[PDB]
Amino acid sequence: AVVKCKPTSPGRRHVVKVVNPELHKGKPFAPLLEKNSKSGGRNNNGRITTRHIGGGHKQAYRIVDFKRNKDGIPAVVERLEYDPNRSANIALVLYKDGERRYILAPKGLKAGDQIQSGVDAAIKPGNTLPMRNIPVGSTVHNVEMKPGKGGQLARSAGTYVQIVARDGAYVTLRLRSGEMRKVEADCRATLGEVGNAEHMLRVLGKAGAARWRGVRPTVRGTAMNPVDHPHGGGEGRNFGKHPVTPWGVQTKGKKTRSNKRTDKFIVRRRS
Amino acid sequence: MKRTFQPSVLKRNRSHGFRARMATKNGRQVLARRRAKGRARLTVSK
RNA sequence: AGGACCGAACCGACUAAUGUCGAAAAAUUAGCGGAUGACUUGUGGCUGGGGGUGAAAGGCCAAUCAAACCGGGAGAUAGCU
RNA sequence: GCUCGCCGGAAGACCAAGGGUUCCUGUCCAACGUUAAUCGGGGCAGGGUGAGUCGACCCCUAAGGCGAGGCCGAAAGGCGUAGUCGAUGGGAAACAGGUUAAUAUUCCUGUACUUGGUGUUACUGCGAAGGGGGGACGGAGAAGGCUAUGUUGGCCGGGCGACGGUUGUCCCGGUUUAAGCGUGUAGGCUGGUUUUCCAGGCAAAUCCGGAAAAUCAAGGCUGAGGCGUGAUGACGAGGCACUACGGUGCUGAAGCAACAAAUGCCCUGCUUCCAGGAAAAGCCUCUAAGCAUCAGGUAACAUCAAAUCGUACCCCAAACCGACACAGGUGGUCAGGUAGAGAAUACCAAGGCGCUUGAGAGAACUCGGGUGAAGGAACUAGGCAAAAUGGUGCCGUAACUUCGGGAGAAGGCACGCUGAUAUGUAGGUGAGGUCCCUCGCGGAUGGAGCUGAAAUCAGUCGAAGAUACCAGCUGGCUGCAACUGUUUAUUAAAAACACAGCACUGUGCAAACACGAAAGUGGACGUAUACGGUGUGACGCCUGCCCGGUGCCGGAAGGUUAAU
RNA sequence: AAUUCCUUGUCGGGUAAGUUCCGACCUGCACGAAUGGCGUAAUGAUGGCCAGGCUGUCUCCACCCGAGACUCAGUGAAAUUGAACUCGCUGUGAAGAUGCAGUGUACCCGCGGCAAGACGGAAAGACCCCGUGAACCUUUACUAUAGCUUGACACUGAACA
RNA sequence: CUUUAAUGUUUGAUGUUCUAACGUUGACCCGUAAUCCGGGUUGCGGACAGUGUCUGGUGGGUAGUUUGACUGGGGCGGUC
RNA sequence: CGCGGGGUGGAGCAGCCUGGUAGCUCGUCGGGCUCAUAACCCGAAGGUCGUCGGUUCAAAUCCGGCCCCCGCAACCA
Ligand SMILES: *C(=O)[C@H](CCSC)NC=O
Repeated sequence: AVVKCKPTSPGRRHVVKVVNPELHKGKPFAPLLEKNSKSGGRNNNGRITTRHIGGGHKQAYRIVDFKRNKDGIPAVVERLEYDPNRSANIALVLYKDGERRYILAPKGLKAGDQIQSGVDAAIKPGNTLPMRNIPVGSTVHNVEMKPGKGGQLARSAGTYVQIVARDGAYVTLRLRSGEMRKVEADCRATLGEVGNAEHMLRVLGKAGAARWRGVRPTVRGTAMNPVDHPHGGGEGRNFGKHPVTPWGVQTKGKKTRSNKRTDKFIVRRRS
Repeated sequence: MKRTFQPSVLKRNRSHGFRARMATKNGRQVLARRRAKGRARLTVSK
């Protein structure tokens, strides 16, 4: 929820947290935990490929189901756990046969509901079925690109895709960004919007928060020396050189989109 | 003041040991230079 | 609870004096700041030369950096001494 | 040998790391030592470093290295799969006492424990490169219960005193004892037992997971410390026998209690918060291919084995790193008494040193300090430096404010000792005995003893009672920056950077971008409430007009236009 | 005003006295809205300023305490250095004389201090200038260029409209 | 001659459809106790994409260099 | 105090570059419309080209001096 904090100390003033008394207070389900080694933006070649990344509280990758292959087997949600990898929340589902497995948590579903998948499966939040068996207009999250690929669209705390057109062997979706793209019909997705929409209002407060969050300080270009950033230079705030990235690449308006292998799928550019 | 050289047998070895040198083309090349000049403390190990 | 307060260990380096062919190629003496954190530290890895790293000074990379060290071009060139 | 002074959260005692014989004995004093030198970390000769249990080696993994094939690349070579290395982590096992010129948890004595080979024997379904459990885990907080250790008392032994008193409720010292085994407590976790079935766990499963029955109530797991035992053994103050007079041979009393109490242990707990907190094997359990006469497995007992390397000394320094016997730097552990909140600080303990030039003289001048008449910033770039303030408790405390502050605002007052209150209080710990008992380390009660705040009252001492060390200077106007923080190692710490927050813009996943001839990685095991780039830099009010020029994006008629 | 040259602008406050400080005046040489504007509690080893306290900073220093400085003993350096029988003065001089001319003055040598000179020691001046020197950095200087992007051919086909 | 006609002829321009090259950082299987790689089935794509030679443009991201002399010191000015 | 540019009816600006020919808006004057003014309409006047001096057939113009006005410079030790 949108909980406010008290200004006892500086830095503690502006803090506002999304604190929920629904999330399981205990440790996670052991058979679904793997270590995830962090590297501060460093590739195999040793260098730093992406800036700003480093530090951060240690994590453990919770394995999640995306493809949700198992179908026709009713399952009940045991509990709602917290995962420091997604902005969403994960639910520790319990299949009828005993195969415990994690899934992304949809909208206000709670620990105890029964959800299933398949093609027989009914139209209810958390349920999964191919979209060609789903009505035009309804909104769906956790959308799959290719049959069997897994589900790669709108799965970040609140995002949700809306089905738009019945194009024969194709279906068309309005993506959260606004862009509208034809995806293959036979793919599968899960009804309802991703929960934790309130994640919008999480305000960190003190700079420190971002540090353990995992991000490092950002240094503006015009403070660097010319020899480092294209902006650089100046006897104190001199400028006027068409803002670019630290690679001379034009920023603040520059279409970099160039695939050509996928123009066939994208109907109308993002709005 | 913390003067530069900090002693470490282990670090010194993996970095400049015989097997460390013998590992790569350049290292093998380096040794060949020492051999002809007739140096005695060829590598530094033990 | 707190990048919360006073304050040793610990880390830091504002001021003053001594030193300035030193006790010492940056310390001592008296005061000083932080001191549960963006903290500090041992051990071991990883990144490398127009390249690395950088809470960015053009600071640092073995007392050496607006382009390191060593060997080699190479007895470079020098209308100057 | 005798006094004296200094450290004592060390200037002490153990280790790593690193040194590499500096250890110890005899012996020499040319050179080394900032002086002499008989001395020495100096030369020379010799001696010294004993391990099934400490550590390494070894089993097993993290970051990361290497990498059969393989993908890729002018060669060289790059990355990476199966694997195989890699501790700073996990995994079996010893404690006490004595002994040397130097070694000891290694040697001797007593007393144990651990992992395997083989065999005898009573028995029994065993079995993986496989499945499951286990290993296996964050920050902060709060006490509860203990021990180290200490204080006091009792006891034992010794003394009665260089100058007044001192058989006394008087003075000095000791008052010690492990691991292991038994015992299973304070306290913590979790409800157990049997039967049937199962689309789950790449196969299989009696194991785990799930679903129902029925059934029983407590079972089981974990776990400090205490009490026995180890131990009618050792240590043991000081005598007794001899002194090579350095020490040695023998001998040997008391050996208990109460309380205070840790940052150590229970606790690789409980509560709680968010930032959501390794891996693998050992170990336990269960099956597959296979083997059933066996083989193997479990338990008792006997026998045998535990290899190899390190082990001396230094280790906050004269031996490491700084060119030196250098005021410097160097991770972890143990850390006593009085006073004190305290690991500050002062004086002391054990233990260790007086810093490897000295002896005088007592001038200016310099350095470190003490004090100063009256005035009290007139000094000066500037109150630079000094002085000054300083503690506990209680009363009391503004403007402005984001309502938390400001605030310890400011400013004051009271603090020693002695007795009484009260032949020591409140409070804490708590034996005897009695009652009970599901019987032991038990449940209540009961209160001796012991320890011991804070306060009031009266008297008294001095100039001064937070007397020493230790220990805020305060207030008002104002610029800049929100704020803790970061930064020019070695003249600049700031108004510079960062920062949460805001805006713009890019990016629909084989993402944009980035490293890279390439493969492949990072981004992200994320997917627009996401990620990158840029610019301002909390919060409050708010953010105007200009598309001429530059740049960016959208457009397509015509002109112009490459290779062909 | 961290911005105002003229300027110590003008008025007022604070002062015996105020080129700084504080509040206003607009005459903004040459502020101004996200290279943000105006405020703002709290914080600051921050800049400026005022008052109180407090004092050797000072008026204007005095005494004492210690470590050197000084003497005796041992050990024992360093920068520097053409040669020296190495005075003042007026002038002269490559234009600032211990050394030249004239004149004055001065017995030979040590010790403890003081720094005016010996254009004193130290570093082939970093400021200035020069060289058809070098080095990095800049852009709508030049010429190329990785990358991005456009088209044609090959990889690369087949049928209809 | 102007620009008209129907049939073949030499090709072009796009638009649709198909698949057999090629892509596949989609599914399952085998090598194989293997998230690498290759092979094989099936799906999605599909002559586009992507790559090589040639070529226009962009291109201080990057590199090599130029940027005069006299001058009552140098710059600015003026000048050759 | 050097360098660049300008000065034109009562006001602000054109034309100056290449010498002959000076224009635009406002302002003024007279008439009309209105009860009167503004507004609006009609018609007309008004210039020494900063001043003096040159070259030329002739100078606002092209050259020079002086005056004024605006802007920039007036730095490095
Ligand atoms: C000029 O300012 C120059 C500066 C010398 S800094 C050593 N002055 C010369 O006298």
